[PDB]
Amino acid sequence: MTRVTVQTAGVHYKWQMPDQLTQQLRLAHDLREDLVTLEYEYEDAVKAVWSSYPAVAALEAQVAELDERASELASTVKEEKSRQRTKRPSHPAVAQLAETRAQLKAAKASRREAIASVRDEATERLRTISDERYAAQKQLYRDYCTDGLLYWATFNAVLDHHKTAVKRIAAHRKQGRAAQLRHHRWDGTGTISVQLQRQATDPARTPAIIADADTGKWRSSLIVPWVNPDVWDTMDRASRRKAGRVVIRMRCGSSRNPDGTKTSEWIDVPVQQHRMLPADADITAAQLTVRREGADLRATIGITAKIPDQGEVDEGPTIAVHLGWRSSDHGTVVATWRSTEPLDIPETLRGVITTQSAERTVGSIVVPHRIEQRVHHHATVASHRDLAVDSIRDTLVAWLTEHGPQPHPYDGDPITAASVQRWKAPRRFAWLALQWRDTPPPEGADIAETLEAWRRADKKLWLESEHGRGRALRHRTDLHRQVAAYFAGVAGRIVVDDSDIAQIAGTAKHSELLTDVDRQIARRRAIAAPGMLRAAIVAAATRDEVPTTTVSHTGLSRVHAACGHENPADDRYLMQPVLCDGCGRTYDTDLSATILMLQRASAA
RNA sequence: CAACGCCAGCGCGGAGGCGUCAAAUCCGCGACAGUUGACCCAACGUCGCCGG
DNA sequence: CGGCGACGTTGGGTCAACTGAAATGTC
DNA sequence: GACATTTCTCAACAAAA
Repeated sequence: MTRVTVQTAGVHYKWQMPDQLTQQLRLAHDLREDLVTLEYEYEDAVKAVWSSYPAVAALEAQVAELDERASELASTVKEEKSRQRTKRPSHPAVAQLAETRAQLKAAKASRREAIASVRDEATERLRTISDERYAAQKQLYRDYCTDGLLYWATFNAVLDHHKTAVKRIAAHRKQGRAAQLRHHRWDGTGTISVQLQRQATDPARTPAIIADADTGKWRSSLIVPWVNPDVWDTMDRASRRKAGRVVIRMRCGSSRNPDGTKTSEWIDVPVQQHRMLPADADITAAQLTVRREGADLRATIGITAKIPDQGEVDEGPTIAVHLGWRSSDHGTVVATWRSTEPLDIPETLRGVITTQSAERTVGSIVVPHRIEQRVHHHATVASHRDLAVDSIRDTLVAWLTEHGPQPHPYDGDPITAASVQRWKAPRRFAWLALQWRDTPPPEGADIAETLEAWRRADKKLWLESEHGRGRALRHRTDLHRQVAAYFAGVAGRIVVDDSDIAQIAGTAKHSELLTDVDRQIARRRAIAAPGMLRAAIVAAATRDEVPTTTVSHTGLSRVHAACGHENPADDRYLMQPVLCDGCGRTYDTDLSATILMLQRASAA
């Protein structure tokens, strides 16, 4: 009942998404954008109420002056970086910018302290602004739900997700980091929701109750076919394939009657099921998420449920997994592991999980070299796509300047040689090619033929690139989850450090390395995705109730476990092995990190 | 011709098809907790500065 | 040609909050 | 009255540009 899971079923690809589903997705999108605009108009009001007090106004003026000076100096140092191919300008502007940034930071802290001091005096005004936002959200509910064909479950899902997002943005900006809500362009993707409410004195929302299409207490919302997993797992793969092809009925939301009223509307999505929830689970909700890859729009419906815990374990080795992104002969070495007891690696994972020695107590995890090649092919083909888009932009501009401006078929802004010359995305060229293939403009036959030829070629290349790279990335994640499943299956405890890979990626610009080498390293880290491997290991260990421990990452790479000495940062950590200063031994950083990891785990 | 992508969730492997205004599904194995937003990075195209 | 940077578009990698039900007003 | 929908809200403090 603590442990939440999500059972995902994959909607049939031949399913033509009904107009109701797309209208609901668009309503959810528009609602999110309206909430974003409400947040912008709330931040403006709160900034104004802060600026009302004169002390904060003076501090903000000082901050603005320092901002202007710092912007000038930063432009200067960027110019110097361009002039001196060094990434470290060596100009007086560098020290000037450092001092100006420190003074600006102190000014911002002074303003923040003044705000904190004056907060209690402005408590009523802040409360009123918050009340205005909340009442605007209630009116948004009435606009979209009471009168607006958006199912209240989708509205509540979007509003709860947005409120969580604004809470996390406020928390991020409490720590002093850039964080602000952004808009997104409608893409045909999104999610709709159904909340199954269980009041007091109601039966548990078990899969058998939900599957009961005739008398189930939640027929009006959701109907998910269900086989008992005891029966389900026994049968063949083909039998499960055929028996999982079932329709799920969701409550999509209202539709507008010609008389001006609403009529409830359900969708019957034909989904392929592969796995069933436990008969003890409480089905909390359901979501139909529409995602896009290439030109293709796919859909998956996930039934969220709460499962009881099956009891912790205490029989197995302790395993320490230390993350990395070192290139190697066989592939990126994502992580190195070491165990207190020897491990028998399954033959299917022989390449992926490698052991250094016959003791088999220490080894590494290797992303295959083929995944890297299959991801690099995407860049190879995006080169062709963008060259082709540039060529068709040239042709369109040439034809337009020969034959003058052409009226838009139905677009508000007429297409002209200038606007086409300023078009960037291939979306616009595809849209024009579609609009013109049917109804070419005056003397537009040749240009429409070329436009459609380009759009055919580009769509083919787009599908191939996006699908190839997506399949390669999901193969990588499949390998990550195979490794995580193995470890959570054998391990009695799993040791992971709390090393924020997000910070590692962000601060890589200060690497004192050539930016090309920084970009090679960051591309490798992205392709191997160590943070995904660690998250998978932690998740698999949590599901199987295998205990996990987190050790501080401070000193893991520098400190030599045998030496006990923290080597300096310029000890050639990029290459291996690294020479310890304390004893002059060429120790390996990965093995030492794992050893200190196990030590710090046991000490805790 | 191949390669690449698609063909009842996802990945790997095999058979048979389709070439995007398309098609067609079938079989074995493994894993599977997902939605959101924020941030960062990368790729690609065009360009600028400096240097060989 | 390579080092440094701008612009724009497109998409992925990391980290984390969350996964509810009482009250109310209909048919 | 059994069922579907409305409702509830705790809060500031962001960076390069």
